[PDB]
Amino acid sequence: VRTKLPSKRPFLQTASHLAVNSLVPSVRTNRWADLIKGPAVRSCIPEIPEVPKPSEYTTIGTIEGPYTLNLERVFGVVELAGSQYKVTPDDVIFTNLLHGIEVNEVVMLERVMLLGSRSNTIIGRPYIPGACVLAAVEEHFLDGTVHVFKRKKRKRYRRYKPTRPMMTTLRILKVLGIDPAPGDELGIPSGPVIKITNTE
Amino acid sequence: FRRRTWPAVCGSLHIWKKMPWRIDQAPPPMPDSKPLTRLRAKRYEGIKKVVMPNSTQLQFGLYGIRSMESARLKDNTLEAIRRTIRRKIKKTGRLWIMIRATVPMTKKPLGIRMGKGKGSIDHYVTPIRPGQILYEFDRISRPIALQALRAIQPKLPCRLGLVEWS
Amino acid sequence: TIFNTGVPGPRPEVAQKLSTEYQGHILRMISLAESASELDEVLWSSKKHLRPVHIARSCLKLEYLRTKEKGREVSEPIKNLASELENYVELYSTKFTIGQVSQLVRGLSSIRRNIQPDLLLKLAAVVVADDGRQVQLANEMDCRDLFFGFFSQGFDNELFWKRLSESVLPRLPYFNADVVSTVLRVVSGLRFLHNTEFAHATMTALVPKVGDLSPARLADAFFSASLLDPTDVSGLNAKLEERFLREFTSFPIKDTVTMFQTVTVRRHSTPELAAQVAPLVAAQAHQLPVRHLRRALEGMVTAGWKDTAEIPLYAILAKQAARLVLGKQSAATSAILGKHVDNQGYQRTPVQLLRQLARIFANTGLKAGPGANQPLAPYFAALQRELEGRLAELDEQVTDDFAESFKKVGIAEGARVQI
Amino acid sequence: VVFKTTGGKAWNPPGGLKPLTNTQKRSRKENLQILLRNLSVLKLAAENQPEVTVNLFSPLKFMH
RNA sequence: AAUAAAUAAGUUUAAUACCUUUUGCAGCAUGGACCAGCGAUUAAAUGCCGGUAAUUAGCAAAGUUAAACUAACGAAAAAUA
RNA sequence: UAAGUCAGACGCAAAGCUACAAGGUUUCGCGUCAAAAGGAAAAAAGUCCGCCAGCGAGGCUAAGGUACAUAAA
RNA sequence: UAAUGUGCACCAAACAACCAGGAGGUGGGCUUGGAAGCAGCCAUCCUUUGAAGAAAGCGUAAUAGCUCUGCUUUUUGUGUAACAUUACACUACACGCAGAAAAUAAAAGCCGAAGCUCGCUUGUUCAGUUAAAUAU
RNA sequence: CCAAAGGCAAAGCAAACGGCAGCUGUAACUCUAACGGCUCUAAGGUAGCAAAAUUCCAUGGCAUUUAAAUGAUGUCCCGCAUGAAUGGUAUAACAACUUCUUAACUGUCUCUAUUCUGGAUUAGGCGAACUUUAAAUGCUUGUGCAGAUGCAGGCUAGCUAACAAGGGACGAAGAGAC
RNA sequence: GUUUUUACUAAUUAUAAAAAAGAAAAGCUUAACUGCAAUACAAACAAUUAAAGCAGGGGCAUUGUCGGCAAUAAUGCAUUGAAGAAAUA
RNA sequence: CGUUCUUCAACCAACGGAAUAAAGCUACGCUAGGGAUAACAGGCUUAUUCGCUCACAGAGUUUUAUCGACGAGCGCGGUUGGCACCUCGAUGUUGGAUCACCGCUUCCUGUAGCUGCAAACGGUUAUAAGGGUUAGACUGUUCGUCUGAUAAUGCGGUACGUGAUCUGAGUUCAAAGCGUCGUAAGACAGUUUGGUUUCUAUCUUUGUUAGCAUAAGUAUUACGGCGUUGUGUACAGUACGAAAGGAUUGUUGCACAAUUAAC
RNA sequence: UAAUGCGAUAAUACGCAUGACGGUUCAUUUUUGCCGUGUGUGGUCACGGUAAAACUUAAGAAUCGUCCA
Ligand SMILES: [K+]
Ligand SMILES: [K+]
Ligand SMILES: [K+]
Ligand SMILES: [K+]
Ligand SMILES: [K+]
Ligand SMILES: [K+]
Ligand SMILES: [K+]
Ligand SMILES: [Mg+2]
Ligand SMILES: [Mg+2]
Ligand SMILES: [Mg+2]
Ligand SMILES: [Mg+2]
Ligand SMILES: [Mg+2]
Ligand SMILES: [Mg+2]
Ligand SMILES: [Mg+2]
Ligand SMILES: [Mg+2]
Ligand SMILES: [Mg+2]
Ligand SMILES: [Mg+2]
Ligand SMILES: [Mg+2]
Ligand SMILES: [Mg+2]
Ligand SMILES: [Mg+2]
Ligand SMILES: [Mg+2]
Ligand SMILES: [Mg+2]
Ligand SMILES: [Mg+2]
Ligand SMILES: [Mg+2]
Ligand SMILES: [Mg+2]
Ligand SMILES: [Mg+2]
Ligand SMILES: [Mg+2]
Ligand SMILES: [Mg+2]
Ligand SMILES: [Mg+2]
Ligand SMILES: [Mg+2]
Ligand SMILES: [Mg+2]
Ligand SMILES: [Mg+2]
Ligand SMILES: [Mg+2]
Ligand SMILES: [Mg+2]
Ligand SMILES: [Mg+2]
Ligand SMILES: [Mg+2]
Ligand SMILES: [Mg+2]
Ligand SMILES: [Mg+2]
Ligand SMILES: [Mg+2]
Repeated sequence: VRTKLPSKRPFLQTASHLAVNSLVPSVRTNRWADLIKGPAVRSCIPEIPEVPKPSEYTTIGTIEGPYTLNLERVFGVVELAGSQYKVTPDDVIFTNLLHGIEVNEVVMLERVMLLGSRSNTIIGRPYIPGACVLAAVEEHFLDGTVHVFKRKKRKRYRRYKPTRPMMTTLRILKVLGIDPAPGDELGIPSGPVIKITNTE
Repeated sequence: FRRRTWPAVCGSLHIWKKMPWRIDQAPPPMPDSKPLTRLRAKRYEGIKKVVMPNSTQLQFGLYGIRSMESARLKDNTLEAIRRTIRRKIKKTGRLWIMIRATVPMTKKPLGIRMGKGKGSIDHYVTPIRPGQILYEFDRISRPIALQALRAIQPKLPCRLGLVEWS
Repeated sequence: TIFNTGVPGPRPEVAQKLSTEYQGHILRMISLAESASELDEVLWSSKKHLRPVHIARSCLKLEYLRTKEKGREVSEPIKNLASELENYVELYSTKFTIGQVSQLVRGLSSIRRNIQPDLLLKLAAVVVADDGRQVQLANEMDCRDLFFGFFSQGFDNELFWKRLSESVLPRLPYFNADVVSTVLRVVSGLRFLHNTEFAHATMTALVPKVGDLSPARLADAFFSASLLDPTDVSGLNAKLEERFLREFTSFPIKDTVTMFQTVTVRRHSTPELAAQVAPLVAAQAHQLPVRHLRRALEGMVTAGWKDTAEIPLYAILAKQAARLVLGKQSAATSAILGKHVDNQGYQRTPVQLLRQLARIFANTGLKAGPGANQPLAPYFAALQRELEGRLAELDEQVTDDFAESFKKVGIAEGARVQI
Repeated sequence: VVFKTTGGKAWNPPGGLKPLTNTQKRSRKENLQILLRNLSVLKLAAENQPEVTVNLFSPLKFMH
């Protein structure tokens, strides 16, 4: 046992049992545990149902030409690309890369959590049904280079890996769901002309 | 849990099984008058921390003194305690001594580096186990026993208590 | 050195799902599944990594599994699994390829499941989108499944068939004979394609190469050609008949029966042909389903063959029909085994088929009631027992039709058959 | 843990290992409750074991 | 260790060079004032083990060199005649 | 892999040697460092929690905390 | 040493304190130039009985005397080298100090990592078995 | 003193190379041993000198020298381990040799002060060298490859240099000699 | 080495070996062999340790045992040299 | 002449044994390397050393006034040791000169108790670190012995403080002598005489001064530096005491010394 | 296991003779302590072991003594 050579005892025992089984047949021929083994199942408990959520973003049309925007007196909170944003018309936000949309398209955001004005507030638990936010896709860009560097002193170890993140830019156009307080109504045209191209 | 293999459970060669002295619970025997040995020992032989059995009592006297902690006492300490007890109690007192220093200890002189073998004997010691009875008295009164206990307590490194037969 | 004593015990049994490393083994696992329950578990464990290729292949596997249960109703687990695969198809409705759609339709059609009308339109749009650009990439096997798969589903969109036919027309001369035969089957089944240029092109493409047709496809081609082209404008029906005469002995029993009936419809039957058919049909009468038994009776009756002492074919057919209706084969096997409690699945024949068989036997000219042991006695005796348990399905018109057949054969006393 | 109080390496502040605070005591109480609770559950499972063991599906076992 | 991440631009927070050598170095352990140029597992013969091909190789030109191969127990009976 | 390595260190727990000393020395069981960034204890190779493919102004926790420095009763 | 708790022991008077006696055989016998209670031994008995040891101690050459174990009223929780817990001390950061503050939370809760998780990015890991037309 | 182990030579040679003991008893009181006994060797150190340029106990004991002497001179002496041509003991003269003392003299000192000449220091001209990983380079205690300008706590708030001093930068010079 | 007898059950450098076993006493003997060997213990390698069984010639018994000694120490590779025998040239 | 089988022997005991065999000196030394490894200093440890508490035995003999022990515990980092953690591409040795900062375990100058304290001279405990802590003979010394004075001539830490400020007597290179050891080269860890001590200050620390930056003068308060010393004598031969001897007290008086400030 | 066991001529034909009292030697795991492993701020944790060591009350068996209550 003092020796560090690996032991061959398991190999010697296996060769003996194999030789006996090869030449001498067994007496028993059944095993009850195998006979009554039931079918394989996925689990022993009912599955847990999932909680529905409103749609994140969907296209509704395109923008035809240059437009202008004016300031309004309402705001809201919307969930998008894993993070929440407080938005009001004519704001610009930066998110992760969104797939399936193009520049000069109008999208609809439905995961609205809070709506507010100067006279009332509406709180979602956790979402408000019947509210939405409209925005225009303005950019799909690569952000500034981020330089990633690692080194270990005195270990001859060095790594350099520059990278460029992908992001998307949006401009908020309209917030729907809550009326402005009395005297705060915008009584003039505000947004662009939208060509509707999404009928379900 | 016991650390042995399957062949050992069946064909062990350790037929005559003795419990090691360090953990044996048997009470120590009465001291004898044999001469001190001149054979060096190992340090474990002078230390034993396992408690005494739960049936220990006085064997000869009516009063005694016991140790509440383990300790290692030298021959010099025992002689000083013996004189103190003899003077404190009386000339006409019956005393039983249940301990004796028998385990040699070695030491090396100043200015010697590590190595070149073990040293030579310097003195003798004895291990003390918790709850052990050290001295017994007879032909005295209880107040005299308490005086003996207080006299020796400052001279020992372990806590002491009084035992009475009933 | 030693921290545990004893022999290592059995490993714990852990429920696990498929990991991303084994996403390439999903197609293999589908093939290795040997039952509906196993396939259901394979799909469930791989739910997070399912793709349109996997959904289409699973539906095709339903046909392979159901084949092992021939002669019985579709099992409940197969129906339940099909109800789930349909939902997946709806999610991936617009991401399938032309080759994958063909597999999906064939599998669901084989199980005799009706796809929703909206799904068929979406699936149809995929095939014919972009002016049939992808049709030029579908191979022969894909084309064969597309034609038969959609036809079996009852799809009746004129625009879809018009565009599909136009794209396939230039490729007909290079398709195999078996593929062309399937196209003819669809053309004959669709009324609005009866007299189109595509229909004529198909016939002209099949004539040059007929020696490669298999027995099953050969019979269908003759049936379709006769219906579409009663007059031999193209030398197809004449060539098909010549092949039937030359290799009549080599074809299987089912195809010979079907082809013989077609000849009688064509009015080219002869007493010599009828005499030759009888010995072969009598020997292998037990290898003909109820549908082919009806064809055999009509063909022989039209040919004019009369019952002979050496080969009483009509008597044998009547007994065989009774066995199929009663399903005595399962009971007979159980008698030898000794366990009569064995479950016996069956596919009950429709009442319409029962009436058609009864009329044919009546027109045969043989009696069943008067004589104690008549050739047609066993069939009518079985019919009475079956109808006793199907009185709810019996209607006034059905009762009258059977009564006419009963009167013709010679049983009109309102009493059960002797046997 | 470190109990040694000698040497130049200051594992503990001067004075040795410090006594536990009230929060540390509460932390150790909850760690032991979890351990005791696990043992109580295993006792319930043993007293309510079925006659036939359930068979659970595994893709890797299926392949081989 | 003279920078980094931020900011209402006022400021706030994080943060003891590199190499060599060591059980362990901000090291009060070793080397470098800075810039440009020069400066260190290369070639031959032979052997072993993988990969890629030819399907023996070299001369000569119906004949010669090199390599490789060359006896182990002649053991099957599948005829619905 | 016919490669590199044959200078090891400490914590908790034992035994021999030393003086039941040493950040001492010799064996042995587990862990960490060596070759391991991040968080807590003041700075913190070896203790406690825990193993860094990359980016983000999202969320829940571990050890440890919850009048100021300093996030939270 | 101190603080707290447990065990045990004692408003028929516990504990602290004021008010009176501590007698006679006796100054027991012995030793002694002196011993009575105290230079030193034997002895430690008797009586009065409101108490008292042949006086606990200070001293007197012996005396005398005080007060002490024990005595009546009077006002009046205590004791305990028994045990357990907590926190301190037994003498040199010999250049210069661990912040401010501090007589009340192991609480419903919450803070807290490059751990887990959410959004985005990079690399890595061919098969086709069905025929379900009622035509004369 | 030529034995043993060598060298040389005419079988001999020591001013060739070399060596030259120990134990024990004894004289009036004491002490000592003039005087005996024994063992061994080739031979057993004779005269002379001796706290040494040679002495471990040690700053040996006594006398002179000073107010005070690990000093100097003399002297006592089996001297750890002196000794007679690797010479022993003395010796007038001589010595930029080592040691102690006397006379005189003095800033060597109590205790320093003033001053002259030159340099430093101020101005013009001319014009090097050691050194340098990068610097915008405080104190104190704690920490740590175990003695910190650079890490943690407690402190520190006009700016750049000149003349002067030399605690620290484990200060510079020479790949530690031990 | 091996057979027989019984008023015996020890000793070793050290040691709870051993009763169908040993020691002593009596008799006969040379297996303290020739040529091989399955399978294991151990072990970096070299070597080191135990051993059923087959053939030949023997010993004591009369069908069992003997390839030295109760067991655990008494040792030394290759090279070079030497001796007995045998086969070549 | 060569090969095989059966066998043995020698040196391998540094016992895996082979370059056939086979001793020393170096202070005249040289090269390549290590803080992987010693000598000086730092660090860890505290056996030893030193201090305190308990212990109150024993001497004193009423007193734990004073002296003082067996034994046990704790503390200090200054004595003798142990370990090998930092430095060998260099961290200058002992003692002294010069100039210093700190602790208190107090030698003198203070404060308060006890005493086997009449006075004087003392003993011991608690508290107190402002000032002071001498000149010489011997010795390279630290130390130690001695002499004349002094209020008294304390101990320890600071790289056993201090050589980019000085010294070089000892120790520790090359020369030489003596004694002892070695056949010899040589060695002493014994002794004696002789024997080279470099540096122009860049950063930080410190003493002075000028320029520049918010006009000048007077400036309470605050902050920082410095540290208010010692001896003799008179008030008195008085208190005390048989005699002898001989004081206490003071924002005291007077003379002198050191230190500091100037002139 | 009375075809037993023991014996003083010790051989076994003969001697004692299987009961009853007394003294010796050999169950709720008796249930406490203690030990081992894992985890651990050094124990308000878990499981197992003691046919290795201390510790309870029985009942039976093997000798031995005995004119027997
Ligand atoms: K430069
Ligand atoms: K000479
Ligand atoms: K001279
Ligand atoms: K300097
Ligand atoms: K060797
Ligand atoms: K060095
Ligand atoms: K003082
Ligand atoms: Mg340290
Ligand atoms: Mg927690
Ligand atoms: Mg090192
Ligand atoms: Mg350099
Ligand atoms: Mg090595
Ligand atoms: Mg090693
Ligand atoms: Mg170590
Ligand atoms: Mg390394
Ligand atoms: Mg939270
Ligand atoms: Mg806060
Ligand atoms: Mg992660
Ligand atoms: Mg001489
Ligand atoms: Mg001379
Ligand atoms: Mg000048
Ligand atoms: Mg420091
Ligand atoms: Mg600092
Ligand atoms: Mg060097
Ligand atoms: Mg081997
Ligand atoms: Mg034999
Ligand atoms: Mg043998
Ligand atoms: Mg060797
Ligand atoms: Mg050198
Ligand atoms: Mg080192
Ligand atoms: Mg080491
Ligand atoms: Mg003091
Ligand atoms: Mg000093
Ligand atoms: Mg010094
Ligand atoms: Mg200096
Ligand atoms: Mg010399
Ligand atoms: Mg000489
Ligand atoms: Mg000589
Ligand atoms: Mg000279």
